[PDB]
Amino acid sequence: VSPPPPIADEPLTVNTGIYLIESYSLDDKAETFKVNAFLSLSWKDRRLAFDPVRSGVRVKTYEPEAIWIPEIRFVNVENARDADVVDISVSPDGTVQYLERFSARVLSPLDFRRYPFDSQTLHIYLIVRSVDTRNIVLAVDLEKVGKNDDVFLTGWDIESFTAVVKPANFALEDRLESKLDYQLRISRQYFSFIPNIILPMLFILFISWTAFWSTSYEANVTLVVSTLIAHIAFNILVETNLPKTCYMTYTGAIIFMIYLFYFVAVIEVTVQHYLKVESQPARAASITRASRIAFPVVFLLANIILAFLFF
Amino acid sequence: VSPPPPIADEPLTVNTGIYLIESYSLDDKAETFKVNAFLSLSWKDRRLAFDPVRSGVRVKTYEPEAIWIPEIRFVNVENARDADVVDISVSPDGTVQYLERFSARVLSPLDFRRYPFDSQTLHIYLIVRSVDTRNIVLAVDLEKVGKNDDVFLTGWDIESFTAVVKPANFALEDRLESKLDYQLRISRQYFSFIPNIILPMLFILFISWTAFWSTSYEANVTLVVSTLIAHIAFNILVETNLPKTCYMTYTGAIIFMIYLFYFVAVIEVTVQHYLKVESQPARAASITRASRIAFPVVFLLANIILAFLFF
Amino acid sequence: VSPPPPIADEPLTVNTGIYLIESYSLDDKAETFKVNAFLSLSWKDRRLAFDPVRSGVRVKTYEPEAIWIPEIRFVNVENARDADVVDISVSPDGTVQYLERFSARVLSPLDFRRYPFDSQTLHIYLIVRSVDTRNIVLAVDLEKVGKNDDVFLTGWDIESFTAVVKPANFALEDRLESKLDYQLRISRQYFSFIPNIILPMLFILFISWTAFWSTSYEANVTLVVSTLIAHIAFNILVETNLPKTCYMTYTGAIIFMIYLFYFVAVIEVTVQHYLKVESQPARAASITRASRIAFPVVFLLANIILAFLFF
Amino acid sequence: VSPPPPIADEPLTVNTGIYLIESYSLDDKAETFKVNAFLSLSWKDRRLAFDPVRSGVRVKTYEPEAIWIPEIRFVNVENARDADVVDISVSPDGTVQYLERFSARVLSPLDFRRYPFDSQTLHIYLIVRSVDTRNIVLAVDLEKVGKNDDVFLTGWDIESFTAVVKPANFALEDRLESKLDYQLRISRQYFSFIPNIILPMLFILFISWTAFWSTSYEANVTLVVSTLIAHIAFNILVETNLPKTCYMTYTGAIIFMIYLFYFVAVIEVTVQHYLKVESQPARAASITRASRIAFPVVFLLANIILAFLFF
Amino acid sequence: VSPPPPIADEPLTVNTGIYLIESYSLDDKAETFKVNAFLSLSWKDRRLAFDPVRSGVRVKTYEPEAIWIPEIRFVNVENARDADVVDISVSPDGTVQYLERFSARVLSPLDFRRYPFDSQTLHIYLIVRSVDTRNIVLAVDLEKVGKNDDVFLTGWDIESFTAVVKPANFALEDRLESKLDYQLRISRQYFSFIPNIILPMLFILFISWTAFWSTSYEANVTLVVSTLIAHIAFNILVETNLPKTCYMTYTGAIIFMIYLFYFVAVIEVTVQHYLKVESQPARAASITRASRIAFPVVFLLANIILAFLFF
Ligand SMILES: [Cl-]
Ligand SMILES: [Cl-]
Ligand SMILES: [Cl-]
Ligand SMILES: [Cl-]
Ligand SMILES: [Cl-]
Ligand code: NA
Ligand code: NA
Ligand code: NA
Ligand code: NA
Ligand code: NA
Ligand code: NA
Ligand code: NA
Repeated sequence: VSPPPPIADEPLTVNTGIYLIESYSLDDKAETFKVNAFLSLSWKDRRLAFDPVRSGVRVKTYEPEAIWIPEIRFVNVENARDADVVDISVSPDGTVQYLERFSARVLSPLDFRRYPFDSQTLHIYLIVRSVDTRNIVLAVDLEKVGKNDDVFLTGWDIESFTAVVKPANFALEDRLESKLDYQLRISRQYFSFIPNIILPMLFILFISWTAFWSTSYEANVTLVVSTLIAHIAFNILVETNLPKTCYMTYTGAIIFMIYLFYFVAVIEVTVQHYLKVESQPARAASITRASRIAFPVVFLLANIILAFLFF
Repeated sequence: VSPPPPIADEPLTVNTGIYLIESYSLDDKAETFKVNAFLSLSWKDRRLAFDPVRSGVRVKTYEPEAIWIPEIRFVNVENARDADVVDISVSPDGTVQYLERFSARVLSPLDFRRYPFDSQTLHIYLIVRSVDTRNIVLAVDLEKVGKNDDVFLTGWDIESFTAVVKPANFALEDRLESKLDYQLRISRQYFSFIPNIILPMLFILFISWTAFWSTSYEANVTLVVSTLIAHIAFNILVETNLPKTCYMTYTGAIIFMIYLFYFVAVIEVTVQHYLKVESQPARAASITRASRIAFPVVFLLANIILAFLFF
Repeated sequence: VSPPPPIADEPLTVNTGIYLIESYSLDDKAETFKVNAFLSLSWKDRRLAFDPVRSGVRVKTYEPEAIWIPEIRFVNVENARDADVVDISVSPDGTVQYLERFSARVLSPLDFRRYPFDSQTLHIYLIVRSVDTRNIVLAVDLEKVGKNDDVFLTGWDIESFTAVVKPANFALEDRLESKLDYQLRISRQYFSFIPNIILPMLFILFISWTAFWSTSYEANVTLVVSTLIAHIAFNILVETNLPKTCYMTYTGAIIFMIYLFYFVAVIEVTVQHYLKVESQPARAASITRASRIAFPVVFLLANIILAFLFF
Repeated sequence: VSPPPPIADEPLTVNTGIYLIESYSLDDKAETFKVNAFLSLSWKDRRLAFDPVRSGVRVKTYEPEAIWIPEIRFVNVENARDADVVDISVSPDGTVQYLERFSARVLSPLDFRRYPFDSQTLHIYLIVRSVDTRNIVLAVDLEKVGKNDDVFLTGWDIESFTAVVKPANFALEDRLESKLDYQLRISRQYFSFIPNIILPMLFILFISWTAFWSTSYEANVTLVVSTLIAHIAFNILVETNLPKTCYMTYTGAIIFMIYLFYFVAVIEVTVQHYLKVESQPARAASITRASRIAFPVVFLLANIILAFLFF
Repeated sequence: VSPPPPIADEPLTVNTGIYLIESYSLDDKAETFKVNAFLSLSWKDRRLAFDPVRSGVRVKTYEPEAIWIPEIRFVNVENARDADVVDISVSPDGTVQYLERFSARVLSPLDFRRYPFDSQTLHIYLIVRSVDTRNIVLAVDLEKVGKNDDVFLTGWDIESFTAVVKPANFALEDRLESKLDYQLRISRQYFSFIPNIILPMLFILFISWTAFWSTSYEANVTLVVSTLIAHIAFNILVETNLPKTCYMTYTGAIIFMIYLFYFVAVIEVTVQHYLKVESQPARAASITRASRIAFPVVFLLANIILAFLFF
């Protein structure tokens, strides 16, 4: 089978449409997500045109083998899509209406800079290669683009599934290519982030600040160093949530700042002890007393500065 | 092959039935489970009808290729089902009796709010797309819906496998679709949750309350902070047996409240020490003595309040 | 092709045989094990009978497509077996000698109540569905059931591979089914559980009992709480080695009892300190002295009681 | 189908070209990476020549089955590539222009000696085995070798995708083989390595050096041993971000040196205490005072020496 | 197609040869390794013989379907090999020369008794089942057995790839079977085992022995118990690099002996304290002083005894 011939020098328009049935397995670390969906294609092949009153029937059904079908592919997929043709229907004028149901593991990069308040735009790229006999351009049939209401993605709120209607037509290896961008916008849903990660982590930190109300070097060392170990053990515990990145994250900065707060606390505890042993407890008391307000204030300000920087 | 033509205007009824052979691999985190089962379908195609007298035989066996079979699909499956046709049998009147054996990884959302006492309703959705020549509706043959007695799901009690007899008929991408709901009800079975997770966690907490019978700040700091580390280490240990959710869990609330109890204990220990060093051991003793009854009482009440809230 | 017709009303006997070539990947947590084996089937189809004198040859070889072969399936398999036909050989009387080499991931529940001294019985169920024309029953050819001598399963001792010769014939979805039980008996060979899990766990516990020879509350708190953390860290270390169950295990019970021993030790340490501070060191010394023999004795007895209860 | 016959004794030249569409799943531990690309091949088969006047069309399209296509394979791939033919086009002269799209998990060794500043040269080897009738040699069409601009590999910066134009022609199992080297040059991108791994690790080490300003053996033991535990806990935490190698890494040298610094600190702490108890606090103070500058200086120098040795 | 008939009673000799292209994914815990190789087979089929003079050509190429090919299989493979026929050539006398490229995940038991100094012998078993008409025996063509020079196995040194030339002929299920043993000898390469596992582990143990230079029970308890926790944390860290076995290992024995050394140290610390409190510091000092030389000496000898016992 060969592609349909043109009336004049015009290319062939293929009316695409992706309707999401199921979305699942969003791997934050692999930057992949799986999707089960319909793919509807529609073009006009006049060789397939028929008179309805002579044939008796209003639409003819065909097998994929029987007719010319455009080679549509996905750009950002791991392997070839697991597709099964649902129906092929030709109208009297030759307009083919193809429909298939596929499942694919899609690659879309993620932006963890604002985690756990981050919103993502997942992409699904459709592409078609233009043949020698005639050029092929992709079109969006907005009536055939959507998603089922049950469609969920655990820990996320699925906002919208839309398509960039203007295709990116370009040249590649001496032939024309028509690319389409399907966008799945998702915002993070993590209500339990505060009681499960932030709040227990902050308690550990405030426990260490009780050293500003003690004069026992031995107790203070235990307080500041043990809570530092407890902070690490707490991090080995909630590490699954800790977004695995190579740029600085909002959550990533806070964690770093917390390590600095533990270090500075040790300095104070060491200073207070040294001045006390050097028989100058007047300064040792001044510092400890200052630190009682200095540590919470500097922490609150530094978090305001950060929150501002990231949002 | 084309679908059977109607005598009048009536749609084609397909009598469905799923009989579970083997259930397994329930992934609480992925919200998936795997199932091995039979799928029985039945429809009336009068084109295949035959007189038993002249043919000699009462039932004719066919190959899938030889006859028209409806395109039945699962909605909430990860990839296409691994199906193998068992038998196709046409009765004299043309009533086809299809049977296949399939295996599929099903997506059914889970509700961890009441874990480890949670009960789930696993769904299996059957769907058929109506063709242009004829509309197709799904029906349930209750005599062909069930499960083998050996059918197990480790850590769960399989209660019932039933089907919502009324199909959800709706319009999708300009064509009619008949959807069916098969429900697998399972209640959690975790007897060892108390001795393996709750009881050792509570012992750690009670160890921390021995600080209300000590006046040694150095011993108390060790007691309350070490058991806090031990609580985390215990959590990194039973981290597998922890339900991973983005809403608040019963178990998850307890865990949070336990972190608050550790924090408050530190405050008491710090207060008792400060009042003692500030030469006011009369109130330091009062507080420590109150805490001896205050900490267990508030803990018991708060757990009653929580258990009431979730159940 | 259709099944062979009966001389009388008798059903068709298919002589089964599974010979294990390789056993591997026993997943204690998934309750699965993979196997690579031969499957030999033998029946009598008189339509295939031939005179050896006129034909010249004593046995005729056929292609699966060329002749009727019964639809044999496995019950407890994850997906369809990866089978490849080795040889099909028809004797003069019409007796077919089928042989195929397959590999399958089998599901067989495990009993961890007596771990690490547990022995398991892995099952492989063969099933055949009776057709309309004639009923099919499965038989065991003991000469064709066995296992290679190299057959190993790391973590176990392979005792026997036998078959329950009497098939479980029953009715399902209005048709007869003949089921067969193949049993692979394996006993656990973990001979180093003691030096790797039990002995170090016990050392850590005995270290805590040195608190009965000390009067230093501060040292005792460190001793009993640190070894409690060390017990957890040891458990996060050997947790891969330990069993994953939703009932009570022998190992599980001991672990639980050990947590109780840590709690009781804390009570003693707390009591001894309180009586000493309340200026009553006569009873504080009595208790500590009693505990020196009470803790080991109660431990030995309780382990005898438990070992008896489980075995 | 047989290969095209030579005019004279010249071999057949196949013009290769790999254009990367997607690069992903770089497994540092497995030394593998996955890739999704186009493979364009071009050779001359004069048996396929045609007159565009008689044939009507300027280029004929063929099915893989219909014509002779060279058996091109990848050397360093895990399994066979998941290829799908895009287009086969023959010009009147007999020049075949093949194009397929393949996915493949490629094996290229990695050099972690300079991690996290390491750069890699990933290889993709194309090979063709010469047949008996005529020899086959591989050629590079530089116009058909490249990569899409969106092509990413998380935590790395993709520098270049080039091909060694001269094929490595050699003899293997008595026949000629033409091998081609495609090189993907990447350099590590880990900005957050300093705040997430190095800086918190160093804080923990500096905390241990506060023992040079204390005389309390009990506090010093806690300081040096607790930070040693904290160093390990931190390493179990960042364990993921550590290259798992069987030679010495730049990072692996630093980590080792840090363990030596902890050991030496213990010696000092032990020595200072012994001299103090042996009533010689003049030397004990000298050592502690020296260590205040000795430990940071030796650490800075040793890191300079190392950084120089590795880079 | 049927097998070639014999001139006499002689069996058919098939000349085997495996040439390794790629070796990878050696899973120490699963006892498996993946391999990508050529498989060359050669047998004499006189039915395929041809006079060069009449035929015109010296060698005829065939399709697998066109001629009789022996059913060669691998014994110790997980699933069926992913094979693709490269070339089939028939010389004028009838000598078929088959060549295919395959990939297989092989099963080869490993011996971790001498880890990390262990050397392994990986096996690849070729087998052929004798047919009724003619018996089949396997032969080794040493000119066709080898490995590419780039062939690597990370963390191992590939010594040799040879084949046991004498096949193991035996009877299985009433038919003759010819088995061949291909051996891949690999010796471990773990230079960094000393700085990454042994040396930091010994430093922890050495730290514990500083308790023999202290009289502070409180400091000694911290020293011995904390380093015991640090030993565990270190083990949870390097547990990836420790042989995941059953039977006693060289590394396995050392680790155990180290746990005994921690326990004995506690006894000394406890004894020294008890004698001191019981006002007998003459004996308490003697023991501590003896232990200063007793602990290192007994450790050095016990390791000498061990290494002798294992090597
Ligand atoms: Cl695609
Ligand atoms: Cl489906
Ligand atoms: Cl099966
Ligand atoms: Cl390949
Ligand atoms: Cl094989
Ligand atoms: Na298509
Ligand atoms: Na179907
Ligand atoms: Na302590
Ligand atoms: Na079969
Ligand atoms: Na090819
Ligand atoms: Na500690
Ligand atoms: Na073969």
